[PDB]
Amino acid sequence: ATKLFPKFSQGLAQDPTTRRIWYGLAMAHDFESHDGMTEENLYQKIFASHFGQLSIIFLWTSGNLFHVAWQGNFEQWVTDPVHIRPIAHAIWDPHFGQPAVEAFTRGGASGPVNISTSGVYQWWYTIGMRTNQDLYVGSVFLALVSAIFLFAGWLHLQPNFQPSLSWFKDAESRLNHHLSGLFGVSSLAWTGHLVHVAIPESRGQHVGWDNFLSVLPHPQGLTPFFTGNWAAYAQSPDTASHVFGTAQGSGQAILTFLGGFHPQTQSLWLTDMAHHHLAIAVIFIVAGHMYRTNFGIGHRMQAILEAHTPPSGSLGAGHKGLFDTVNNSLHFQLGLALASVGTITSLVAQHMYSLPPYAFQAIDFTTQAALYTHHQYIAGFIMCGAFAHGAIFFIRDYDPEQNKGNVLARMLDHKEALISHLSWVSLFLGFHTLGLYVHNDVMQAFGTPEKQILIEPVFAQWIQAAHGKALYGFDFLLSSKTSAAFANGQSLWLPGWLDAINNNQNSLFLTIGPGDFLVHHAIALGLHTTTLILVKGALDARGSKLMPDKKDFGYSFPCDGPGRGGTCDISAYDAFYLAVFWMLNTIGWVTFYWHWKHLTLWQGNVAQFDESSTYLMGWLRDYLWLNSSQLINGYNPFGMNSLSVWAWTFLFGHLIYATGFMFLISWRGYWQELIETLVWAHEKTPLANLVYWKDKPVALSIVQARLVGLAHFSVGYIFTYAAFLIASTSGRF
Amino acid sequence: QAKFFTQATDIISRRESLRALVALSGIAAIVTYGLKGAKDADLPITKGPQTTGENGKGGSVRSRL
Amino acid sequence: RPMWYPGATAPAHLDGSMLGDYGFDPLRLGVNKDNLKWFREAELTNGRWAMAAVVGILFTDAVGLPKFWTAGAEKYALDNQTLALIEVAVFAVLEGKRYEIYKKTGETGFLSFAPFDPMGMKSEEMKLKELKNGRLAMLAFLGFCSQAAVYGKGPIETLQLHLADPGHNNIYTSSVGPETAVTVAVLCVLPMIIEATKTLNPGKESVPYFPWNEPWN
Amino acid sequence: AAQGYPFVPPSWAPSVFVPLTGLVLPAIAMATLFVYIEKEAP
Amino acid sequence: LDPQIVISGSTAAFLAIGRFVFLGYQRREANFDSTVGPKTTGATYFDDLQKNSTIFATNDPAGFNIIDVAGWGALGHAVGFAVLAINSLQGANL
Amino acid sequence: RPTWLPGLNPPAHLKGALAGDNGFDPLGLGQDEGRLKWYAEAEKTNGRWAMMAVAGILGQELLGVTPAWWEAGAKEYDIPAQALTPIEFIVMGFLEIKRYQGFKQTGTSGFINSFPFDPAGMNSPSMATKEVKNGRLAMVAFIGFCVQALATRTQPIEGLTAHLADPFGKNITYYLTHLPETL
Ligand code: CLA
Ligand code: CLA
Ligand code: CLA
Ligand code: CLA
Ligand SMILES: CCCCCCCCCCCCCCCC(=O)OC[C@H](COP(=O)(O)OC[C@@H](O)CO)OC(=O)CCCCCCCCCCCCCCC
Ligand SMILES: CC1=C(/C=C/C(C)=C/C=C/C(C)=C/C=C/C=C(C)/C=C/C=C(C)/C=C/C2=C(C)CCCC2(C)C)C(C)(C)CCC1
Ligand SMILES: CC1=C(/C=C/C(C)=C/C=C/C(C)=C/C=C/C=C(C)/C=C/C=C(C)/C=C/C2=C(C)CCCC2(C)C)C(C)(C)CCC1
Ligand SMILES: CC1=C(C/C=C(\C)CCC[C@H](C)CCC[C@H](C)CCCC(C)C)C(=O)c2ccccc2C1=O
Ligand code: SF4
Repeated sequence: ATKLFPKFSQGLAQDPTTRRIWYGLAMAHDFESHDGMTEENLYQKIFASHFGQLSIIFLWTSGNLFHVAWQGNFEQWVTDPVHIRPIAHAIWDPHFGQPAVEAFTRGGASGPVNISTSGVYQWWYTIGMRTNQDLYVGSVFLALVSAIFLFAGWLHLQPNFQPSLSWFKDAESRLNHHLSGLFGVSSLAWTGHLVHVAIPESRGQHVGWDNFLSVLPHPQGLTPFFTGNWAAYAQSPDTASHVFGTAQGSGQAILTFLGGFHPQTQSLWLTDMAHHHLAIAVIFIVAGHMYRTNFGIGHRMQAILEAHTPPSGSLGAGHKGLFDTVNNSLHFQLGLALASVGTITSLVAQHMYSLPPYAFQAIDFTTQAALYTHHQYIAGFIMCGAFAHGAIFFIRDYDPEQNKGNVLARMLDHKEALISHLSWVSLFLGFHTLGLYVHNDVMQAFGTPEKQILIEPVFAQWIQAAHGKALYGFDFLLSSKTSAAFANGQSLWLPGWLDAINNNQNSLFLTIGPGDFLVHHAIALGLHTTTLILVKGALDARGSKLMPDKKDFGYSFPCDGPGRGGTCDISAYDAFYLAVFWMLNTIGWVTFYWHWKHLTLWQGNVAQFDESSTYLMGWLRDYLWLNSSQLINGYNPFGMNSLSVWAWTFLFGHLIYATGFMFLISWRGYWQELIETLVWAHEKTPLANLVYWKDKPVALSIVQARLVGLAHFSVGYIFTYAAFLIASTSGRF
Repeated sequence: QAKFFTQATDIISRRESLRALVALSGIAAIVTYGLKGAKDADLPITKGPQTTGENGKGGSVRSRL
Repeated sequence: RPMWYPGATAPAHLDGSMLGDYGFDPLRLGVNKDNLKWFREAELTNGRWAMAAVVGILFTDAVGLPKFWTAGAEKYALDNQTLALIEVAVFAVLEGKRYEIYKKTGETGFLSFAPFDPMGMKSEEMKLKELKNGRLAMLAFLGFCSQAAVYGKGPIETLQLHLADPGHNNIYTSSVGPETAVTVAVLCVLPMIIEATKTLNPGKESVPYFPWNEPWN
Repeated sequence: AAQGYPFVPPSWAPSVFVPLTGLVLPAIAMATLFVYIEKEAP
Repeated sequence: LDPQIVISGSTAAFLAIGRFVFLGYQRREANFDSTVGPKTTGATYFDDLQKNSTIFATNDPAGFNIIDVAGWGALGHAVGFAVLAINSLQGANL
Repeated sequence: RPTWLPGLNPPAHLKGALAGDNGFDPLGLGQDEGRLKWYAEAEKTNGRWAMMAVAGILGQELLGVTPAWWEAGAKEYDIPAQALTPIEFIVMGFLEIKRYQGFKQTGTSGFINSFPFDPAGMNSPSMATKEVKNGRLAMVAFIGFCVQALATRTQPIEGLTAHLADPFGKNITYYLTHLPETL
């Protein structure tokens, strides 16, 4: 009777149904809910799982490198990167027909291949990699690093290497070492790579392990550094006539503040990035000397937190008792980490398209689109998980007695105010954004587009003009050629920055108009409603008026029955599940906006967006319908092309999405009765009752239904939009 | 006949032996199919494009390699 | 007893009860006893065939005869399909008597002499010698074929090539040089990892999570 | 490989490893993680 | 510009104001052993990596050990190199 | 005991039991005891290898070897490196698995089966102190050799001769500058 698979749960091992398999699949990493779980064993298993995640990450990078080296065209792409497409990996699909073997033969390859929308070619070309042997060696090294981290994860589960519970709860030392060494010395070493390898390889000089001790990164080697004459490292920068990867217009500098873009690559200067990582390394190394360790100096985070209690009692006890709350709750730490990581992932997405760091990026349009959409959807998911784990903290880890009167309890105290004001902002933004869009749609329908509500975004335009965009005539700070902010930068980044931001062919502070106003307010509605759902599930997580004892039922639980009016989707998990839809819609708006703005920019037809983004029939007609033509013609009765895979994937995502609708609309109770009828049928069918199930068939649980429907929904969303994005960008470019 | 077929299956009448046969046969089959059988079947993925392919036609606008 | 690497600890099923036991079962293929007996017999059968094959190859390469990877292509008194049919017919009955003899004896026999031992030299010292020479000859045939595929030379011709320049004519200067160097280094550092496993868990055995092992028990 | 970089996979590598990874290793994995799921505890 | 002069002077000034000026304040602030108690009471190896295994005794009368020296000299070197670098580009903004 | 800082009391985990104890564990790395035994053996092993290594560098330079000690790998011998490395892995794996099998039991050093090796009867706690001290000196000395020859710079005795010819003009302050002149 009692099974063996959910070793971490005896209640699941004794479950005679198919629910056992699913729930053991989905409760495996909820280590706290494991049977016989100690906090110390919890932290140790987390440490080992982190080692495993690192090993998987490094193996995945090794595989990317290995396949670009083996099946890619990296040695040819470095020759003509503007014209040659990057190969991701080769295709060996026996289901291929000869037309498909012919259609996927791209990039100068010998057979069917996949074109890389990843950007790894530009990245590896920028950091100094020029041959396939470089990538091969890097892949070997990263596989070795992966094996090393796997061994470390095995080792730190062994008896005399299992760290104590307090070693994980040592926050000061971890912070010191992770700011100083993990952030700071890592950035110092990356500066060393750029100064020694990437910059010389951009100047045409080959520097590798064979000769990097024999070549100087600067003609004045380390004399300017130990004498403080640091500006000698910026004397002769790369010219505007410099062609990347060659010595023609080389320059001798290694640490610049030129600002703007390399004109030939439309990318950031490598010397600027070296100086960037040097400055950031210094700053992080001095930041990691802040907290107290075994040497008597430094801060204790408990002191900082318990000292920051405002007078006037405006925050009550302030941050008293918060060090214990953060340090003892892994879900608090995880929510903070996911919040920060998602915010900086969105930062990465927003900055890598405006300030493309990689050479011959921003001319690979598919790569830009894919990277932005990728990192923004990743960020949306991570930011939903941040609040999810904040709610899990409030339920599992929050002690109201040990947080007596501090900011965290003061949150739950006025949570109705927070939620009602987020409700007001969401309601206002939705009402008015949708109303203006519908007004403009009706005006374009009646043939009177001059009656549209076209509110000029003068605040963001004022900001843009403060950065030096002279298109609006505000003449405020850097667009004002008489200001002190402008005068003090002219010896510095500002010439390049102002030549780059006033060039209307890059994505540095694109020209914006009323369509940008409306879609930014839609983006705000999305953010505000997503965080409304998430904050309301995090703050109503420990109870409500409908369910005051909700903390006793856990984070995830189906419902509280049809009593008290009905309690469907009552838990915080259900609030997360409802917020993932609104997050996907928010990031869909974001990436729609990005992709259409940049498709009209890349086509030289910005007027199309500026004239059609003020109403939603322009979005449907001029973005979704117009750009779908090549995509849906990937295969037709008259043959197929390389967009066939994206057409297929388009339909695939639509199908997955619609299947998720099945689990989202249709709920458990229809399917349990259907399955009972099928059980009867199997038990009474001759020649088939010989075969019998070992796990009794049951319909998916309510929580599992929501999970599976949301998963099909999100996977279909993602695959559909990725197919559309790559096929509409790769079809033209 | 019953003797013939009780003796034919004598070696694989245990779970371990049958799974060993299945593993050996399936691994050998897929390996000889990839090495020899796919080319014997004259599969298009083994013949190659037989053309210049979709090489120089990157996009409708930018005809990239 | 000696082990496959110095200071190794044999698994629970390699009790030393069997001959040639050095505690070498890292993939745990022989944790079942019936499987272990069958694998001992298969070890001995592959070893006997490899011994015969090694001496046959050494003979045919010592004298003026075609190379052993081409001998099947030469022309003989019978066509290859008639040879294959006679071989199948003979070995059906031969290996059937051997299979019956394994099911009864647990050991080898030719047809009806359960132990084929006219000259009564069936010690257990002789069983150990059979097993050791058989392992050595299995490696020897693997090497014959491998260094006749890397080069186009026979066993003793490759030996003469090694002896002509031992430092430059060896496996680490061949087409398979780097992969073999790496696998040798990995093998030499492997036992320190295994001894780390034995050290950090004193007297405990770790299941490697394989299908054949049934590692959930 | 000859001299460019050692450990380059052979030309026939995909034809072998795509079936292995997609038909065999999933068969092995699903059979093993089916016996382990339906295995009763003593 | 005499980088030796600049860095020696920065380091000396910072070591002075750490020894003579901000030593009492730093000792008043760094005495956290309070409500804020020790990180660990355990006897594990990983609990000992958080304890002050080595109290850095100093025959300096005011209690100025190699750690106070390291910190104030690090601040001095940083500030001196900042001076040298801002002079390296032969000017300042305003 | 004389400690690494004047007036400093040595930590608790560092008694004068082991050979080269001067109370130097400012990080507190040897506060476990089994790890301290392993680290004692590791100190001895790194020190022995560094002793033989600096001895070999000085005997390579004092004797007439063709290249520098840091260029001896890039040199054609009667055996290529691609074939040298696996032979060395075989031999040194034998030696080191025999040494480790002999540190599990006997908790001490040794060669193959002799733990302690000590053919001659020169064992002594003073001799252990001398071993560990000369090993520390040789470790520091090899890192000196390496950083002192970080690019195509002097050899050890070559650098000592250069410092003795002009001390105030040939030191680290000259060589960290004037590095383009060296390369
Ligand atoms: C650093 C990141 C991080 C970490 C360490 C954790 C860790 C944890 N989370 Mg959190 N979480 C995160 C990020 C993270 N999460 C993010 C980003 C989100 C938002 C998406 C969430 C949302 C979230 C919720 C809502 C819940 C957790 C829960 C949990 C716990 C157990 C989860 C479990 O059993 O896994 C099992 C997970 C799975 C079996 C995966 C499900 C399948 C997903 C949808 C991916 C499927 C991909 C599919 C195969 C693709 C097919 C494509 C193909 C067809 C082409 C564990 C403490 C749970 C918890 O603590 O319960 C109290 C819980 O309820 N997390
Ligand atoms: C197009 C689809 C759609 C639309 C319009 C909305 C609209 C809304 N959702 Mg979302 N939601 C959706 C899909 C959608 N949702 C999906 C698929 C899910 C997953 C289950 C959710 C999950 C969800 C959650 C979890 C939450 C919301 C919230 C909200 C409200 C946010 C405030 C706002 O924008 O007010 C503006 C209002 C609108 C845009 C809709 C009204 C339309 C016009 C302006 C009204 C008048 C029209 C007309 C005169 C009526 C005529 C009637 C009769 C005469 C025929 C709003 C009602 C939040 C909420 O309710 O709190 C405030 C919230 O917490 N939604
Ligand atoms: C595209 C979306 C979608 C899809 C595919 C399905 C699919 C299904 N629904 Mg659902 N349903 C959906 C949306 C969807 N529904 C929505 C939005 C609702 C409204 C709430 C419902 C409400 C609903 C109810 C109320 C009922 C169904 C029923 C059914 C089944 C009838 C068809 C069937 O079994 O044929 C076979 C399966 C298909 C046609 C699905 C596609 C499979 C194709 C052929 C691919 C096969 C893949 C192949 C095996 C390769 C596998 C790959 C391997 C690696 C795994 C099937 C499981 C009925 C049912 O279960 O009883 C029979 C039923 O009573 N559905
Ligand atoms: C006992 C078996 C045996 C013996 C005596 C030899 C002997 C030889 N081999 Mg062969 N070889 C063997 C097994 C063997 N090999 C096997 C199993 C393989 C497959 C991996 C190969 C693959 C192989 C290649 C590809 C090449 C050689 C070469 C050589 C020669 C140089 C040595 C060398 O670099 O190989 C080292 C061999 C290995 C690393 C393979 C493993 C060898 C195992 C560990 C046995 C080691 C010997 C054993 C412990 C004791 C010997 C017993 C006795 C004869 C003294 C030498 C004549 C080279 C040659 O012909 O140069 C001209 C060459 O290019 N061999
Ligand atoms: C080099 C290529 C990659 C090799 C990977 C490793 C190979 C694994 C070889 C397993 C040998 C047999 C195991 C003995 C069996 C054994 O020891 O049982 C152990 C275990 C189940 O244990 P049981 O509970 O049944 O054991 C109880 C009995 O032992 C009696 O006590 O086996 C399994 O879980 C199923 C494994 C199926 C493995 C075979 C899968 C077939 C793969 C081929 C698929 C082909 C598909 C395409 C067809 C055209
Ligand atoms: C639920 C919960 C949770 C979670 C939460 C979350 C998730 C949150 C998030 C949050 C977020 C996500 C936030 C964000 C923020 C942001 C900010 C705050 C920003 C700021 C900015 C600034 C300040 C700026 C400045 C400037 C500018 C303006 C520009 C230029 C430069 C400068 C610097 C001048 C936890 C776990 C905690 C626990 C409790 C519960
Ligand atoms: C005997 C005595 C005396 C005297 C003494 C002395 C003289 C002392 C000194 C001391 C000292 C003299 C100290 C020093 C220290 C230093 C340091 C601690 C440094 C540091 C550094 C660093 C940390 C760096 C950093 C960096 C780099 C690396 C580069 C660039 C960037 C930066 C800057 C950031 C008297 C008469 C008073 C009396 C009493 C007793
Ligand atoms: C279709 C449907 C079913 C019936 C679906 C059954 C019971 C589950 C389907 C299992 C079969 C075997 C198909 C599984 C196919 C997946 C590809 C399996 C992947 C899982 C691996 C990763 C382990 C429900 O039980 C249900 C319950 C509550 C709300 C909505 C629904 C619902 O929409
Ligand atoms: S089963 Fe569904 S409808 Fe019934 S109480 Fe639970 S959530 Fe509500």
